[PDB]
Amino acid sequence: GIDAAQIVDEALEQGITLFVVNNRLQYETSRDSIPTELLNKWKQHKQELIDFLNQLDSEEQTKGSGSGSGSGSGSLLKEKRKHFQAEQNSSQEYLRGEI
Repeated sequence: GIDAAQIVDEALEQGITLFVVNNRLQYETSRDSIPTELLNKWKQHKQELIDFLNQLDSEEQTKGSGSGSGSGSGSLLKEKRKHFQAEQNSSQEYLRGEI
């Protein structure tokens, strides 16, 4: 089939950072976008990564991915408030997704 470690290896060489977080696969990178080459396979083998990587996170019982996803519940009011008062562009080209 395919090894999760191999799919992740390809991500890092492409400059994309994906791993299992909260039982889901997610990617992050600000370069050009995501090359369909790996992306096409990622969605197609999403479960393969979540299944193997889930195990990998448990083998270490530490480290691995963890940050982000802090807030989730929300509405446009979040945007409307920063529209009223804010500063900086704060990472204006970061494209992310969930495999």
